[PDB]
Amino acid sequence: MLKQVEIFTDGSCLGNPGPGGYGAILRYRGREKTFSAGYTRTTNNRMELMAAIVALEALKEHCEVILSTDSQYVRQGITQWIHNWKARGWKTADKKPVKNVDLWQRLDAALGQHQIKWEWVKGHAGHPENERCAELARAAAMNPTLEDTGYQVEV
Ligand SMILES: [Mn+2]
Repeated sequence: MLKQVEIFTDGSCLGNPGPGGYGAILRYRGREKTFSAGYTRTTNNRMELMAAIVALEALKEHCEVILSTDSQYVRQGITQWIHNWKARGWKTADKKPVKNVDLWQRLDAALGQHQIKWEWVKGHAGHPENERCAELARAAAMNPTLEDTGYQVEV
């Protein structure tokens, strides 16, 4: 509905897989809600999905949200894969579970509850908020306190 909100999100990881973190800022009429956490072993992709997911789920009513992120991964999937998955039953052409299906589905459910406008940022053109989120993410990744139970260990 109405009620405007601005969300900034970033994800960080030290390896692949390695300790990682996310950072997100929920802003409404000047007020800011900050989010972040570190995980002992995760991926950059998953943190980037986790940042968007946490912020959105923090919303308790239909909102017009402008989602700002530097993630190429999140971008490709919102504009290139999400549609095919939905029509293919969250399965890859050759019928087979997509990577991070747990987070993509949960993020898609998150997006459904609001009218979203994506603001993709490239290189040095992101706002000051996109960098606070990066500091939060990198800080969390250096002091992880949680396990990413949904990550299928690939190594
Ligand atoms: Mn980043």
